Amino acid sequence: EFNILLATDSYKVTHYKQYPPNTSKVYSYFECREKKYEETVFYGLQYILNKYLKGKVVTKEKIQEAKDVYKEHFQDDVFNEKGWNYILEKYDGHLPIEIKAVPEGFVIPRGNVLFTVENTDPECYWLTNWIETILVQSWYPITVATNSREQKKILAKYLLETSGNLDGLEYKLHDFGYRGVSSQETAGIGASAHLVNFKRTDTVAGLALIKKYYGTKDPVPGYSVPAAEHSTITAWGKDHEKDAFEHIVTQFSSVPVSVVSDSYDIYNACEKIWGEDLRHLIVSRSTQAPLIIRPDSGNPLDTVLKVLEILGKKFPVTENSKGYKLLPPYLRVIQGDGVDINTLQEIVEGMKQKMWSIENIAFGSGGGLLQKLTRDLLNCSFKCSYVVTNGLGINVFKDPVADPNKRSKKGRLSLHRTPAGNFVTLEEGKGDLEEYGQDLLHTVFKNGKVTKSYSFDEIRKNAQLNIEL
Amino acid sequence: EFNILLATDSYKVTHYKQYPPNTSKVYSYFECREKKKYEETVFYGLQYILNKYLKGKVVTKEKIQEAKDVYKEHFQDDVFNEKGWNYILEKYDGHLPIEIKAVPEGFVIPRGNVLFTVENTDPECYWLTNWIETILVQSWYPITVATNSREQKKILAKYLLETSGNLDGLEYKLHDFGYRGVSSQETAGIGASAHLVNFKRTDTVAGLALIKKYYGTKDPVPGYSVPAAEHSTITAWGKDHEKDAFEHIVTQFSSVPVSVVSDSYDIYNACEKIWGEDLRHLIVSRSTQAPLIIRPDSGNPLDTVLKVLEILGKKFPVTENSKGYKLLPPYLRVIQGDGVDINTLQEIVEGMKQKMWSIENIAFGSGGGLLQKLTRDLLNCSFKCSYVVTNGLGINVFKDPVADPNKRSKKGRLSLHRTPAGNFVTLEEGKGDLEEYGQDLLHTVFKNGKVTKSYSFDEIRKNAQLNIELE
Repeated sequence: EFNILLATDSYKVTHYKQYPPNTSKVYSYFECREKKYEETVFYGLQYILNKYLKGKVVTKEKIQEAKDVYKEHFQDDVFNEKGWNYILEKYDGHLPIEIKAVPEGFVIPRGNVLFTVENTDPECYWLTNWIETILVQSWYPITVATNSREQKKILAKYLLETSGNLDGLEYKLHDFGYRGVSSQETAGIGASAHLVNFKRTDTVAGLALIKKYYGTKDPVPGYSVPAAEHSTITAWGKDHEKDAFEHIVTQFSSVPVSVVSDSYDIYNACEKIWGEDLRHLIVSRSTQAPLIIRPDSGNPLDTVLKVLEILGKKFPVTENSKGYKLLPPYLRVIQGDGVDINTLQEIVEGMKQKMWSIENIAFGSGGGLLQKLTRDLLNCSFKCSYVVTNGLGINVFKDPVADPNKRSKKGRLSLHRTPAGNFVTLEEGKGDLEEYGQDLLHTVFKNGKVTKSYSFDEIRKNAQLNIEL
Repeated sequence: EFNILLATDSYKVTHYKQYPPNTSKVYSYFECREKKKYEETVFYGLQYILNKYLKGKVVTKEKIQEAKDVYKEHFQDDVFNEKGWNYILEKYDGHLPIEIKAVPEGFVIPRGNVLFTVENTDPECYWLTNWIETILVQSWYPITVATNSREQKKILAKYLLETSGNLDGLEYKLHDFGYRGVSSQETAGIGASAHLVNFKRTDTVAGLALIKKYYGTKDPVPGYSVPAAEHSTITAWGKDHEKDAFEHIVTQFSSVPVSVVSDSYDIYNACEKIWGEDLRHLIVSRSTQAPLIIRPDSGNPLDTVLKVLEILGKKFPVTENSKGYKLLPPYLRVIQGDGVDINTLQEIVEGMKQKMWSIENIAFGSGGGLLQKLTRDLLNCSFKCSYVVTNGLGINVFKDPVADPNKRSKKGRLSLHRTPAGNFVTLEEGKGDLEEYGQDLLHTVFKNGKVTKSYSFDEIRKNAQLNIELE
């Protein structure tokens, strides 16, 4: 069972002894610090609040467990047993913490306050930063959602330019990341974050998380389609690749089906097997049930371009209203190898230069979508900005001489709309001067209760692209 | 509750309809594929997965119906092998009819070798071997963390040996700071445990419980920490009271090691004037078992470490050790815990050696670099089908993409052996059966729902030792 007393960085166990004597309040905030990625999608805090922070999170057993572990871990007795007991006895184990946050799905420029944390009981001054570690992990869903959305911007731009519209945009980036992430829990969180922007996923874990923690009007937030993997082709034997293809497309004759075509020779598969031997099984398919040819090796751009050129000569290609080449509607391509935001950009621009519509293509991304991301990408950071000691409030901050980029904000913070309709973060409690209207943060957690929440539908609406709006 | 029927890549739900008819066996294997450096990998983490997710009654009526309901909406189609899953439930009381054989955990194996294999034990369950690919492949993560951590240990060992003449304290020189920088609580536990294969310092507490539950140590705990400040415990005193914060903290922790972050405003002022003059009397009186550990946390990591040492070396009594390298007094040490990964670690210790500073003086903290900035393609961790039986005939299968020879996979039934020179070789096409290469190093670790062989965390550590530690 999860124990919040054991879910922090070890050194934080010793911090209650380090703050100034008679400190009654510790107030801290999270931002994606300013230094590509000029704006971030706020997503994921609600999951953390519900799964880990709400309700009775302290018991006698959990306190004893943490005491016993930390005694051995530090080779010394430094654990604040009394402080945790206070929370157990006074609040029935509910955390005396208040969290204010921007609404989930909101798209906010870097360097703005996204959420704040403060203790609601003076005895629990130490609790604010105890939970830094668990709250800071919000960096991951924020970062997946943001990087996913930046890829949606690229796709929308090139789809609009080559086809004249955005039809199918939300199906153009398919999460293949389940095997390439670091755990089952990460799989669910990361997939859910991708689904803020798109509707295609093979990472099943994301569905249950969304259903449990957020909710959608639709039965599921994300979809997949039948597809082969290398084993369902190669198992037929090296001389029987054609037999494999035929069986598979016949088994899935009236739904879309993706068939990995590079087990031995992608160019042969496209030109000779699909393009000649099995062509009669492709040209007979429904617009609602295309074959999706899937290359999976080689230089992604060169391979996509060559596959398209091959198919373009074996199948009837049309020219859309924008002047770009379009495969017949029973035939599409998916590139699911080596795709990240950079190579995605390179492929669509390369297609555009060769006059191929982005209609023709979809992308699968795994490690690039859900794993190859760190807290440094958006400088996701949690810092103390305000304390009260001896009944006096002090605005606090860091400002390292050798890195002004690491300077933190001072005092009590609030988020506001500017006269031009942008966001601004006011420091030093200046939000109280009421020169900038109401604070846009909302209380989302207070004294063990989740006080405000968002459906996955409203998160999606908040996260929409300008061009979509 | 966890449902194994919902723990695969979506497309795998459709694969039972795609294999050749009359297929009774699907046999697959995992390797860290060679790539035309990380030449050897630590095999670690499978036991966690076997116990947490694969063993026992993992199929129930309710889990089957749950999966059916989800996949109906997810695919907008009824494709789902309910009969296949029902069979496992009825015939095996929901235990997976799978055999997994694996190299012992902790083993250090060169790239391009079989590390584990997977096959179905019942012909009806040919589809199940690759169903569980997704969950098993996630073993890439503890493998890669353990491997990358160990490679950093090699660098530390080489430089510690060169600059000091021994390896004392080597296991305490890389401290896991990664808890907040990983993607989830579960990941934190797994990654932290992987680091602890090589080292003993961690703030990622989640790793301890995982190890205790799934592996076990003779010692009460596998990993340790020491009291340390963060910026909040310094800055809360106010900008003009950094010295008061330092004093309060070192006095609170006067008899144990304590790390104090010293760059809140001006790291160089802090070292030279605050530690080096104002509070010097509190530092020089400390025990060798309770040093002050000064922590810079910003600026160019190499440049800053060198300047911190230069400053401290002129405020404190420095000795020259038997190797000719400078050494701070035993009550004073430094930890660089910002921007550390395997590359910057190498650059720092090399820069230190150039400036004649012993590696004894320094320790490292690594967070994102240690537990998060790693992917499955770092070691090309990969799971492929190499053997099937169709119509009673075994056939050796593989992929071999024309444009990428590096993605070619192995053929047939596999086994891992010692070579005459003591190295490793993976035999293909069932050639291990010729018995020309002594015993298969793969052991059955899972069979029909039961974990059949387990390793303690102590055995794993012994297996993962550096050669230099052995010598």
